[PDB]
Amino acid sequence: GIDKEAMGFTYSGIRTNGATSACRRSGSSFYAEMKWLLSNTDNAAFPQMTKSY
Amino acid sequence: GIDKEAMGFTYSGIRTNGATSACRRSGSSFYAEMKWLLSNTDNAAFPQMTKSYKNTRKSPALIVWGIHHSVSTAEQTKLYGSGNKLVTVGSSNYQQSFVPSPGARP
Amino acid sequence: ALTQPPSVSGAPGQRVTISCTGSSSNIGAGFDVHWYQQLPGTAPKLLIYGNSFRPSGVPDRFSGSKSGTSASLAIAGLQAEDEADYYCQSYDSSLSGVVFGGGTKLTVLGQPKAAPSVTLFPPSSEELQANKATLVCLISDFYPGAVTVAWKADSSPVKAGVETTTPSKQSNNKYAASSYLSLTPEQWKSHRSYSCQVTHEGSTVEKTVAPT
Amino acid sequence: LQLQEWGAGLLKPSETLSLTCAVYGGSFSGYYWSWIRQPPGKGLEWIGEINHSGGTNYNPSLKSRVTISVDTSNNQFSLKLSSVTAADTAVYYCARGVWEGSGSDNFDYWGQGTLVTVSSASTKGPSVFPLAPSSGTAALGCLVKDYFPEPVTVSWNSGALTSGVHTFPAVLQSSGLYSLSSVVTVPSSSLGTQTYICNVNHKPSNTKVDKKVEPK
Repeated sequence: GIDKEAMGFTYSGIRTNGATSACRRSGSSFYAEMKWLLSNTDNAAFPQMTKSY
Repeated sequence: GIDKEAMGFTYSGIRTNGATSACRRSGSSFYAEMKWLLSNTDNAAFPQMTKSYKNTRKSPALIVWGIHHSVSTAEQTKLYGSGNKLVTVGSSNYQQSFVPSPGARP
Repeated sequence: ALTQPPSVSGAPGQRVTISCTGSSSNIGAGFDVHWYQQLPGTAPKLLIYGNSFRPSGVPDRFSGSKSGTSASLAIAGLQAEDEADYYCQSYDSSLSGVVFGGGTKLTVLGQPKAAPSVTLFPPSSEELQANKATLVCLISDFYPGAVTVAWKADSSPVKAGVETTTPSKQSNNKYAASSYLSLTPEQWKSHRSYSCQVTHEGSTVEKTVAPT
Repeated sequence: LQLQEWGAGLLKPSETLSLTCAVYGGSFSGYYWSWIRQPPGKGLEWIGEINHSGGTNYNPSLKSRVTISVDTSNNQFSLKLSSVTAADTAVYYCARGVWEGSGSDNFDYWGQGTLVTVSSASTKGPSVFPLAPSSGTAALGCLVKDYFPEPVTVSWNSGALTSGVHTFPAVLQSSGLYSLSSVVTVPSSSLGTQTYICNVNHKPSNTKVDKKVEPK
């Protein structure tokens, strides 16, 4: 079996709510344990980040 | 066992003494059989180079080189100057080209 | 390009924080930030390197960190012997070299907080008749010995001409210092009124003089 | 590991600051060797460094004005700064810098420091102006301005009024000259009748001055 634990990633300056009509959870959703990081507005600059666990 | 032989490389207009404190030999130093190729001064453009070696001996040779992934894009442009970097390696049956991926590792 | 506070208070023991604020080109890159301790009259000694790692001789007290575009030193367990100036240091790529901070002055107990005494003086009538002008800001009776003077023509601050001094022990074992604004007479006449504002821990004393 | 630097002290502008720093207990080529200066007021500036091989790392804002040499043999390394302004008056340290990539990362085992005042001149006398009071009690004083070298006496009425006096410390301005201002607070109702003469005395420049303060 598998027991999960949160790795505690915070984000600032980007969007984290990417979603798709292929992961359909009463609407368009994404993977449960994953976050689809995007940029704030379309074509905006993604800032280089560093996250440890 | 192994027998080493000088590649015979000669460098001009750059720095060949890139070292570190993680490889201690009475203070900072580097790998014994390698050299850390640096720009002649910080942030200066690295001149495109080409060096070559022939294997004159009767047994095959073990050629080992290193691609350096710097902590930050900023550090990369400090050691090797700004702009995209590329290292291509050529032999009779090998041709690969490496692009450094800078970024933080633990 | 490493902006530090000029002063920090503190009672013995209590933890105290020193900011080291930097730009996207010095700490906004992979460049570590280190710290150095300058005791009065002495050379600096190496404090924390590699943003937290302390060398041989540094107590558990000294503890540092780096986050985003800034670093922060922490002195918990303030002894008497911690009276010194602390500097941070890193590498700025825009200057293509190593940069320090302005410095922070560490002051400890025990004479309580003393608000300053500011007496401002406009140019002497005799001096304006030599084609010179000198405004004089006098700062007395404050503790600790750490103040930052700011001059302001009516709204805009004055950058050049200032000749502030290092505070020194009065007889009262308080501190005192003077600041001198050098002005041309037509600069003194062509403004409403010049102000001297001395900044101390929380107090900002704004004395003001005008041409009469 | 000992580290001590010597060389020129006072020098006048447009000259060539030359320093040289000696080491004890270590050896070159392990690390970088740097000169770091500190103005008397505030700040800390890295002017440049060098390794055993003579490989330098210079501050661009001071390049074309700085040259650092290394005496690998004598365990000492030099400093040449070439057209010195008054902005170069500061404390100069030598320090060993930990070689990490290209040039040093931090500095361990700093030197002691030598002061280099770069100002022109000389035994001058003071211009002294009256600090009039305005507008409970008031404050009035004197302004000793552009004198050198210290000290000076700032008596009030030849030594007849100390109660209320506050002589301030001098300020070494960029011109190399000094300046102070001694003030006195006294009752505003008797301002008034009594008269106040400050009698500055400068034995270095032999001069004496007796200027009197009065309101507008």
